[PDB]
Amino acid sequence: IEEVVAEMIDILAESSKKSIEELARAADNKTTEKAVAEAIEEIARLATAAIQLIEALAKNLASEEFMARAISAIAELAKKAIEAIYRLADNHTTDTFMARAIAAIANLAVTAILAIAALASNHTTEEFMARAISAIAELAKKA
Amino acid sequence: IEEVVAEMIDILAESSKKSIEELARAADNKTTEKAVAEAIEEIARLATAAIQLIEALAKNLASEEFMARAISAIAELAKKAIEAIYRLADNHTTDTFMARAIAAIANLAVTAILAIAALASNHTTEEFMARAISAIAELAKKAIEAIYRLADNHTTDKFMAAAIEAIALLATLAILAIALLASNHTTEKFMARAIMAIAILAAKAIEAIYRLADNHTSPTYIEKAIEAIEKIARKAIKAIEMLAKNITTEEYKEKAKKIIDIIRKLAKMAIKKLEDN
Amino acid sequence: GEEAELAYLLGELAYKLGEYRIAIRAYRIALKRDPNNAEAWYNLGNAYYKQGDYDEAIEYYQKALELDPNNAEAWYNLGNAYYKQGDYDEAIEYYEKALELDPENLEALQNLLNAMDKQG
Amino acid sequence: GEEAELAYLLGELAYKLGEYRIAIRAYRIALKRDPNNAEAWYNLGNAYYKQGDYDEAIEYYQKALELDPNNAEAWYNLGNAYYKQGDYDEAIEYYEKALELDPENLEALQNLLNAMDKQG
Amino acid sequence: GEEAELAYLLGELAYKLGEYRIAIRAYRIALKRDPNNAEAWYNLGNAYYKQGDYDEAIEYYQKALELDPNNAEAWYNLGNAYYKQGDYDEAIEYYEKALELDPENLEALQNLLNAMDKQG
Repeated sequence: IEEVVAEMIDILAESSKKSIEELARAADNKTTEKAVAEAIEEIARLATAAIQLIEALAKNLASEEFMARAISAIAELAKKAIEAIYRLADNHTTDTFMARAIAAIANLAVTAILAIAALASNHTTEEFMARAISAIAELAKKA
Repeated sequence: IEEVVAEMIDILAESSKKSIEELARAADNKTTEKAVAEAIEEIARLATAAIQLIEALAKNLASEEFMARAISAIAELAKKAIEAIYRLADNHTTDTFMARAIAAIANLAVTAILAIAALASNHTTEEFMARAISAIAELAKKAIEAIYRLADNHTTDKFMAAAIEAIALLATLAILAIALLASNHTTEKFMARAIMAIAILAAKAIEAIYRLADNHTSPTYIEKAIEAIEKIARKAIKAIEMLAKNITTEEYKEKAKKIIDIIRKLAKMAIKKLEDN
Repeated sequence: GEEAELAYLLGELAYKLGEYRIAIRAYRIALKRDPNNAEAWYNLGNAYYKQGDYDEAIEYYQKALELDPNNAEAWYNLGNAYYKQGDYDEAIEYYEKALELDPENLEALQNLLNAMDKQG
Repeated sequence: GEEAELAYLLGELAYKLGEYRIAIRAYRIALKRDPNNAEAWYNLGNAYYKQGDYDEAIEYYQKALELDPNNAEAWYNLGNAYYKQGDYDEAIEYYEKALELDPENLEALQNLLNAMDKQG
Repeated sequence: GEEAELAYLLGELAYKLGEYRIAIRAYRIALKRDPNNAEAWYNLGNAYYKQGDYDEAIEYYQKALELDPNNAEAWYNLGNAYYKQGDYDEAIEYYEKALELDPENLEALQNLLNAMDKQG
């Protein structure tokens, strides 16, 4: 059963990751400021939703090794969303929609961190806790 | 008390349903591509929110008859949101904002299915589980066909790409959601029904994917469609096997095996035809 | 005999052109004159199938198949007629037979599974 | 007889498909073999009507009607053939008869009035 | 006989509608019953011509022409069948004959010259 839940998580995570990459490419393939703004908002929106869906299922993963996978999935999505936003915003510069990029990164970082902490709050192994801590710190540092 | 919670759910559901209908009308009453895009995004956003609010309250419905009502409300909202999006997108065509329509349908289908599964995971009656399974399959089937049809009315481009992936993802998730709920069944009669629900959905997902690559005779999509078909069949079968393993009666064990072989054969034929194109 | 050949040809032409009622009348003649023409039994069954006359389609498909058991299409259509009438057990058996003869008939396979679901 | 049935069917098929000349030839056969088939007399008359062969259409419509006096359509078409030939008195009588049999035939009624005007 | 007339008519109808295979089968019957119908020999040859069955088309065109030497169209089509088979000497002779009967057949004339070039 845990595999079923975890599999749904891996599936959702892969889908989101890919959609994020596609949006980022579209924003660089396109020539307008809005293409960048749209990908930033959609990347952040999709990443947020993906994370929330994962938490929603991840909460049923009584066994820690699967929870660890769920945390990783969240962190990876958050990292890709952040990097994608960063790249588009950094390439774009010109002070246009840059505030959105900053806010989006921060919002994603918050969402991901709290989601991780929320799942992490339900387990007992010390190493796991350390991994959750590491993931949070990693995301915060990158953001 | 359950009535109070359920009433809040019925209230929210009616409100959302109506707002969805109003947005859809506005998009058809209006003359621009953006009117369609806005209704699609708002319908999906509102439907998503409504479903989430319902789950949030529905989780307190300890008594199953109310939970069943909550599931129905979610499914109905999802269906209306999907149909509304479909109609606007299908009427619109012209390859404009059509990717949004496909994604919106898929996203709603996922949201609704997982929400249903989440509520469903908390009850015990077998019939209820079967109803939850049915609702999931219903939503998945409608979403798949809506997506399929939209891609045919756009013609090739990237819409069929989106459709192939969306269908495969949706079907896979729906199957697993079914398998998960189904894992709590107590008898072969019900486990077998879950198996069949999976098999039917898998077959439909495969046919839709097959048809999109086939009717465009397009090598790009022949390759993607084949991979998607194989993926669906493998997962559908594994889900079936997981459930099949809990069947202790030969009549049903044999039925499950026949179903598995059928899925595999169907998938293989679809693949062969696409390869030949 | 020449009468049978003309009856057959008229039936076949009307059939192809969609005038199934005409084809039925002509095939009844062709078969009255020559009861062993499996093709007429088959096309007759199809002409009825096309009109929603499923009981007739079943009878005639069965005759065509007794004369020619390898007619996969007839087995398929037989299964379809049973399916349409709600007799899924029979539809299931005939879809399987059509598939043994023609494993490439995806629609029969898909319909087999659907019939299995409806029969339960 | 089978010959009559085939003749009838060929006539009917050709007729439906617009090959009225063919239909005429086939119906002559059908009637030679079986003179009582009012339907062939009627369709024969129509096949001629369609070609502008109004005298023939009249003869055959009359035969069809002697066999079946309730064929409102034949009465109507009979009236039309007379009308086309300028015999309004006859067209008038036949339009009225078609209408007695079928009061809903607006075109016959309209044509009745037009014939009345042309006859004066 | 009535049998020949029905066979002829069925052949002709199928022929007109493009179902040449059907027409062939019907014309074989029409001719078996009545070997002197030049029209059936001719249409039979055309029905085969249409299928790429040039040797058959030649045989049947020759029969039609023996019965009716003035059928310019048959001479033309005979020449075309020979042409298609690479026998330009024969195509040339038949195009010339079709032209003697019908000097207005530009296509036969053009084909005559083309055949002359291919024969060398």
